[PDB]
Amino acid sequence: IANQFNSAIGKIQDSLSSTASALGKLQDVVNQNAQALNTLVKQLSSNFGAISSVLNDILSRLDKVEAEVQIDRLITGRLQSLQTYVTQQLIRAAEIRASANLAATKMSECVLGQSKRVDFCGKGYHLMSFPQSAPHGVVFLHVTYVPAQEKNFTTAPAICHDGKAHFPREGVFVSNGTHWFVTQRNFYEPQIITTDNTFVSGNCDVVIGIVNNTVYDPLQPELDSFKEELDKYFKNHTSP
Amino acid sequence: VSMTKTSVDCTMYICGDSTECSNLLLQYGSFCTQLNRALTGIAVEQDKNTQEVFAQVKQIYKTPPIKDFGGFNFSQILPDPSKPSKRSFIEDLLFNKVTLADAGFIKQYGDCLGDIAARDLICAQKFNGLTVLPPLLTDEMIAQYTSALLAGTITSGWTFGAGAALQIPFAMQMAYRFNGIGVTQNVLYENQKLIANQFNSAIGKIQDSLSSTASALGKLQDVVNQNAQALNTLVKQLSSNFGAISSVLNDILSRLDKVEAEVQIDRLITGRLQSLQTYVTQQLIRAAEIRASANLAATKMSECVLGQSKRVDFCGKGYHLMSFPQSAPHGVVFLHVTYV
Amino acid sequence: TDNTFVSGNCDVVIGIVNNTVYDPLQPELDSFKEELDKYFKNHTSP
Amino acid sequence: SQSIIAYTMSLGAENSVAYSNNSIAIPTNFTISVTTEILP
Ligand SMILES: *[C@@H]1O[C@H](CO)[C@@H](O[C@@H]2O[C@H](CO)[C@@H](O[C@H]3O[C@H](CO)[C@@H](O)[C@H](O)[C@@H]3O)[C@H](O)[C@H]2NC(C)=O)[C@H](O)[C@H]1NC(C)=O
Ligand SMILES: *[C@@H]1O[C@H](CO[C@@H]2O[C@@H](C)[C@@H](O)[C@@H](O)[C@@H]2O)[C@@H](O[C@@H]2O[C@H](CO)[C@@H](O)[C@H](O)[C@H]2NC(C)=O)[C@H](O)[C@H]1NC(C)=O
Ligand SMILES: *[C@@H]1O[C@H](CO)[C@@H](O[C@@H]2O[C@H](CO)[C@@H](O)[C@H](O)[C@H]2NC(C)=O)[C@H](O)[C@H]1NC(C)=O
Ligand SMILES: *[C@@H]1O[C@H](CO)[C@@H](O[C@@H]2O[C@H](CO)[C@@H](O)[C@H](O)[C@H]2NC(C)=O)[C@H](O)[C@H]1NC(C)=O
Ligand SMILES: *[C@@H]1O[C@H](CO)[C@@H](O[C@@H]2O[C@H](CO)[C@@H](O)[C@H](O)[C@H]2NC(C)=O)[C@H](O)[C@H]1NC(C)=O
Ligand SMILES: *[C@@H]1O[C@H](CO)[C@@H](O[C@@H]2O[C@H](CO)[C@@H](O)[C@H](O)[C@H]2NC(C)=O)[C@H](O)[C@H]1NC(C)=O
Ligand SMILES: *[C@@H]1O[C@H](CO)[C@@H](O[C@@H]2O[C@H](CO)[C@@H](O)[C@H](O)[C@H]2NC(C)=O)[C@H](O)[C@H]1NC(C)=O
Ligand SMILES: *[C@@H]1O[C@H](CO)[C@@H](O)[C@H](O)[C@H]1NC(C)=O
Ligand SMILES: *[C@@H]1O[C@H](CO)[C@@H](O)[C@H](O)[C@H]1NC(C)=O
Ligand SMILES: *[C@@H]1O[C@H](CO)[C@@H](O)[C@H](O)[C@H]1NC(C)=O
Ligand SMILES: *[C@@H]1O[C@H](CO)[C@@H](O)[C@H](O)[C@H]1NC(C)=O
Repeated sequence: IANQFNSAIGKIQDSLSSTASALGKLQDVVNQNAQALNTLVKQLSSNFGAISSVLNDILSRLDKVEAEVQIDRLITGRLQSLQTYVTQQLIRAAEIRASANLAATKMSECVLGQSKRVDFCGKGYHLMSFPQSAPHGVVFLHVTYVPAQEKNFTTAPAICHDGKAHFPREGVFVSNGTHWFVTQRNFYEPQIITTDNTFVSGNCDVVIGIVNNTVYDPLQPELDSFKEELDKYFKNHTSP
Repeated sequence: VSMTKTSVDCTMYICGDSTECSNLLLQYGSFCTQLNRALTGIAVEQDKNTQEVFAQVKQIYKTPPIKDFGGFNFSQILPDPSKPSKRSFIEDLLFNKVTLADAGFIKQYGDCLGDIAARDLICAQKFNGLTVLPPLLTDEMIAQYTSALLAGTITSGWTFGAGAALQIPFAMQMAYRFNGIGVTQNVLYENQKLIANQFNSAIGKIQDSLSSTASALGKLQDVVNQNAQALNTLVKQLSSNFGAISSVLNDILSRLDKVEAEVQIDRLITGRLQSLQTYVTQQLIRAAEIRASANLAATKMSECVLGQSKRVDFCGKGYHLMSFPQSAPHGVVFLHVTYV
Repeated sequence: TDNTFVSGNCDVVIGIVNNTVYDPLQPELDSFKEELDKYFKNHTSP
Repeated sequence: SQSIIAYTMSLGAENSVAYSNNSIAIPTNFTISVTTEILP
C-alpha cells in the first residue's frame, strides 16, 4: 500500500512534467481575464462615429462647440465598453466564486476529512486528499482505494443449518465451488461461517434463494473438549 | 442540464444584406466579435454540462437479456429495442411532455419558404441571422449513456463507479442498501415479494402520473420557453425605429443619400447593438443558472445513481436506497427509490 | 449479553430501569451441569 | 497519408455485465490510485 502510493505520486510528477493541457482550467481563467483587458484596450482605437479615435486629435482641431459633438460619441462608446467589461467580469466572477466554494468544500470534506460521497474526491473509494497550491487555484491529490482483481463466486442471501436462517453480520456469503465462506464486501478474505460471523432471523421457508450449509458454533468444541475433561475424570474415579 | 445553443450573425442582425451599414458598424470595432465569442462560450459549455452529467461511465454497460432481478421489474425504465431511438418507456413519455423548438437539425428552404415560412417563427429568426446549433450528443447518445448507468446500477450496484463493474444479485444489492439506511438485511429477504411489488407499483405510479398530467416537466419547459421568448424578443427589436425615419434599413437607403442615411443608420446600429448586448447579457446570466443546475445534476448522478446517499432529502424525501437516471429534452430525470 | 454492552452501574444513568439480561452461554452451561450431574448419579451404582 | 476524418463518436467500450441471480464478483486485490483535480 505504501509502494502503490509512492509509485502513484511518482506518476503525478511524470504527468505534470510531460503534458501541456492538464492545468487548462487555470490557464483558461488567466486567458479570459487577459483577453478581456486586451479587448478593452483595443476598443480605445474605435471611432464610434467621431472624426478620430484619438481624443487629443479632436481637441487639436476643433473648438468647444464642434468638439463636444465628437467627444460625446467617444464618451458614449467608451462607457458602453467599460459597462460591457464590468458586466462580463461580474458574470465571470460568479463562475470563480462557485469554483472557490467548491474548492473550499473539497478542502473541508476531502482534506480535513474522509468523504463517503461517491466520486466527489476522485473516481474510487476515498482514502484521503492532499492540497497543493497553483497560480489562481488549488490542486487536490485525491488518494482512492480502487478494487482491482475480481474473481466470480457463487453466493447466497442466507444459510440454513438448524431450521433457522443465518445472515452475515458484516460481509456476504460466497462459495468457491465446494465450501461456503463469509467475507467482507470490498476485499476477498474468506472465513469459516460461524455463529460469530452471522446473525439469525426466522426459519428457512421465508427466504428466496437460501441454501444448506453447516454454521460452526465456536463455543461447541470449547464445551465438547470440556466433556472429554469431564468423562476422563469420570473413568479415572471408577478405580479406587 | 443544458439549453439551446444560439449563435448570432451580428452583422446580419444589425445590417441585413447592406454594405453601407456594415461599413458604419465597423466604427464600433470589436463588439460583433465580442458577442459571437461570448455566445460561443455559452454554446461550448452546453456540451460540457451534458457531458459532466451523463458521461460518468467510459464503458457502455449492457443488461443481461434474461431479467432475473428477484421480482423488481425495470422493463418500464430500461431501453425498448423495438423503437427507432432505443430509449426506455418512461423516457418516451418525458420526450413528449417537453415540446422543443429547432434542435439544429437541417433546413432546406422547401420547408422554410412557401407554406412553412409564414407561421413559423424559426424562419423569421434565421432570416435575421439568429441561428440555433445542435447539441454534441444526440438524444440517442444520451439514451445510451442513461442505459449504461441503469444497466450498471441494477447489475453491479455502486461498484461500477468506484472501479471495474462487479456483478451482484439485485436482491443481494438491496440487502446492502438496507444496511446503508441502518435497517438489517433480513428485513429485505423476509419481505422481498412485498418490496418488489411496492417498487413495481411505485414505477406504475410514475408511468400513470407522466401519462396523466400536462405540467410535470415544468422546470424543463420553462427553459425552452425562456430561450424561445428571448429569440422572439430579439427578433421584435428589429421592428423598432430607435428614432430613425423607419425601422427598415432598405427604406432608409432607397430614400436618403450617402450623408442623410449615416445619421439614420447609426440610430438603428446603436439600438440594434444594445438589443444584442441585452440578449447576450441575459443569455450569459441564464447560462449560469443552467450551469448550476447541471453541476447539481452531475452531483445527483454521482451520489444517488453511482452510489447510495446518506445525505438527508438530497435524493428525494426518505431514506435513500438508489436512483435511476432517465433523460429528457435539455435535462435529466432521477427516479429516486426511498425507504419510507 | 450479545445484543448489549456493559458500562458502569445504575447510579449514573438518568431513567435506567430494572430487567434481566439473558446470557445465552448460561443455560448452555446449566444443561452441561445436568450432563455432569447424571454421570455422578450413575457413578453411585458401581 | 494523414487526412481529416469525420465519424460518429464512440461513447465507450461495450460491456455486457456477467450477472446471475447467485453470482457475485469480489476483488482479491486493490490498486491505490492518486488522481490530481485542479480547481480555479
Ligand atoms: C474451497 O476451499 C477449501 C478451503 O481452502 C478447499 O478445501 C481444502 O483443501 C486443502 C488442500 O488444497 C485441504 O488441505 C489439507 O489436506 C489434507 C487433509 O487431510 C492434509 O493432508 C493437508 O496437509 C492439508 O492440511 C483442506 O483440508 C481443505 N479444507 C477443507 C475445509 O476441507 C477446497 O478444495 C476449495 N474448493 C475449490 C472448488 O477450490
Ligand atoms: C465472470 O463470469 C462470467 C460468466 O460467469 C461464468 O461463466 C462461465 C464461463 C463459467 O466460469 C461459469 O462457472 C460462470 O457462470 C464471464 O462472462 C464470460 O466472458 C467471456 C469472455 O471473457 C464470454 O465469452 C462469455 O460469454 C461470458 N459468459 C457469460 C455467461 O456471460 C466473465 O468473463 C467472468 N469474469 C472473469 C474476470 O473471469
Ligand atoms: C435443506 O435441508 C432440508 C432438511 O434436510 C431439506 O428439507 C428436506 O427435504 C426432503 C426432500 O423433500 C424432505 O424429505 C425432508 O423431510 C425435508 N426436511 C426439511 C427440514 O425440510 C431441504 O430440501 C434442503 N434444501 C436444499 C436446497 O438442499
Ligand atoms: C414487468 O412488467 C411489464 C409491464 O410493465 C410486463 O410486461 C407485460 O407482460 C404482459 C404479459 O406477458 C403483456 O401482456 C404486456 O403487454 C407486457 N407489457 C409490455 C409493455 O411489454 C412484464 O411481463 C413484467 N415482468 C415480469 C417478470 O413479471
Ligand atoms: C436534401 O435534398 C434532397 C433533394 O435533393 C432530399 O432528398 C429527397 O428526399 C425526399 C424524402 O425522402 C424524397 O421524397 C425525394 O425524392 C428526395 N430527392 C432526392 C433528389 O434525393 C433530402 O431529403 C434532403 N435532405 C435534408 C436533410 O433535407
Ligand atoms: C432496581 O433494583 C434494585 C435492586 O433490586 C433496587 O435497589 C434496591 O432498592 C430497595 C428499596 O429502596 C433497597 O431496600 C435495596 O437495598 C436496593 N438494592 C440495592 C442493591 O441497592 C432499585 O430500587 C430498583 N429500581 C427500580 C426503578 O425498580
Ligand atoms: C496485488 O497486486 C499487486 C500489484 O499492485 C501485486 O504486487 C506485485 O507482485 C508481483 C509478484 O506477484 C511483483 O512482480 C510486482 O512487482 C508487485 N508490485 C508491487 C507494486 O510490489 C501483489 O503481489 C498482489 N497481491 C496478491 C495477494 O495478489
Ligand atoms: C435463479 O435462476 C435460475 C435459472 O438461471 C433458476 O433455475 C432458479 O430457480 C433461480 N433461483 C433463484 C433463487 O432465484
Ligand atoms: C486419577 O486421580 C488421582 C487422584 O485421586 C490422581 O492422582 C491420578 O493422577 C489420576 N490419574 C489419571 C490417569 O487421571
Ligand atoms: C419523566 O416524567 C415524569 C412526569 O411525567 C416524571 O415523574 C419522571 O420522574 C420522569 N422520568 C425521567 C427518567 O425523567
Ligand atoms: C450408566 O452408565 C452405563 C455404562 O457404564 C450405561 O450403560 C447406562 O445406560 C448409564 N445409565 C445412566 C442412568 O446414566
